[PDB]
Amino acid sequence: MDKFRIQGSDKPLSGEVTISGAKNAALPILFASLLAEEPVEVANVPKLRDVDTTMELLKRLGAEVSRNGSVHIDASGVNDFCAPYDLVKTMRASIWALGPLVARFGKGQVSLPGGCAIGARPVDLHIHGLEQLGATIKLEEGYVKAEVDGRLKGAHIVMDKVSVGATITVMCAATLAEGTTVLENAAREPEIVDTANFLNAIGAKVSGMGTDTITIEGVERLGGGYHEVVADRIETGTFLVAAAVSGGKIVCKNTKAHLLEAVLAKLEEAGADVQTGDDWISLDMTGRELKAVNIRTAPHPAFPTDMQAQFTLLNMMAKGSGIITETIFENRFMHIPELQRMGAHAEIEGNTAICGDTDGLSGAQVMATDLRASASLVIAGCIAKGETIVDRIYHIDRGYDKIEDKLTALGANIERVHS
Ligand SMILES: CC(=O)N[C@H]1[C@@H](OP(=O)(O)OP(=O)(O)OC[C@H]2O[C@@H](n3ccc(=O)[nH]c3=O)[C@H](O)[C@@H]2O)O[C@H](CO)[C@@H](O)[C@@H]1O
Ligand SMILES: *[C@H](C)[C@H](O)P(=O)(O)O
Repeated sequence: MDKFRIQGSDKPLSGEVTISGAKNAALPILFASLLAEEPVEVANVPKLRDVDTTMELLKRLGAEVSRNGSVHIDASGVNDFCAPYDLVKTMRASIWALGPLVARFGKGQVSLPGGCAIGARPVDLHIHGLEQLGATIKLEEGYVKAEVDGRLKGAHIVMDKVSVGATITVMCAATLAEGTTVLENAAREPEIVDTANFLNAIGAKVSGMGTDTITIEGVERLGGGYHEVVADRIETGTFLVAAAVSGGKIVCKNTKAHLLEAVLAKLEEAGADVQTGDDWISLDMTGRELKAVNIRTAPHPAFPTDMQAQFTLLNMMAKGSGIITETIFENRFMHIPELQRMGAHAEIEGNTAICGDTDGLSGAQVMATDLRASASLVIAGCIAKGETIVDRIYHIDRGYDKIEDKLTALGANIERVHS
């Protein structure tokens, strides 16, 4: 059990970071490569334990996989169709294997994900999406088992609710169905756009991505090809917040402002000087007062739930109260009790956190529990007085490529410690 040991400072975090490819685009694209009959190259793939878990599932199902800068997949030989209980419990994104397997091979099993602390996370929309495409699905011994006789069939699918995951499941599966799929009330996240762009690079016909209505005209087989994953907008946001809450200046390279306009506008609302270029974003906080903002999480292009913990920290440190309402995962406030151990002030009322003022943080032992809660704990440790120990940081390594190297380059004192 790795830990982060952090020596806090009042010196601003400043300098440059180079942004990695989006975890949340890399993962679905890797599962979508289960559709592909010829070799695939996915470039700009972050080095994350979820990418490792994905590669290990891909290999288990029969694809030949290897990596470094790119990930290389030869899925021609896929010859197994189960995502085991052990693998799904380590990462629920493995649910994405169900769609391509059933659409390509007419059969697939994926363990049904268990409980998650951040809120109810059912997969009813994924199942119902596949049923509308012609799948027969049953639950048996904790397994979602899907079958179709022959090919899936294009259907008009109106999603009950906006879901990123379920959008990816029906979109990817629709690429191999006979005829046309119209997916209505689709999620508009950039990683949906990136996956659809990847499906097109491999021979699919997906249009409307980035809109509330995606059109997929199915083909018999997908080929292979090349695709460079979009930059991680949430890693981008995270470093920009690091700069803002510490009063520093940072340039995030290999990223793009169009992926996080909501976060950028709020960082300006919070008093930061945000500038952008062709593939960079900079924030300057030097000589500027941090003011609290109100935030309401919602689907893209609104402010992202994946930035909410990071902005709870910002508001906590900023002058003023700041109200954060979570409409996506109504219980994603596990970082708050940990931050309160460091002397942060906030009240939690239902799905609303009201962030107070504090004079400053004070290092303590705190525990990572989910990806973004962790990142906010690491950042707080960098700005607290004294030594913070963040335990169970394997959570962070699921979602960030060597965050401690990138923070070190911005002037942080952070050590990865083993046991
Ligand atoms: C691996 C990955 O890409 N994960 C991201 C993805 O997760 P994920 O794809 O699970 O998130 P969804 O957009 O599907 O979920 C949004 C809401 O819809 C609900 N829901 C979802 C599916 C379903 O079948 N039924 C249902 O009720 C969920 O409980 C949640 O409250 O989008 C989230 C919202 O931006 C991000 O926080 C995650 O980092
Ligand atoms: C729900 C279970 C959370 O996302 P995880 O960090 O446990 O995967």
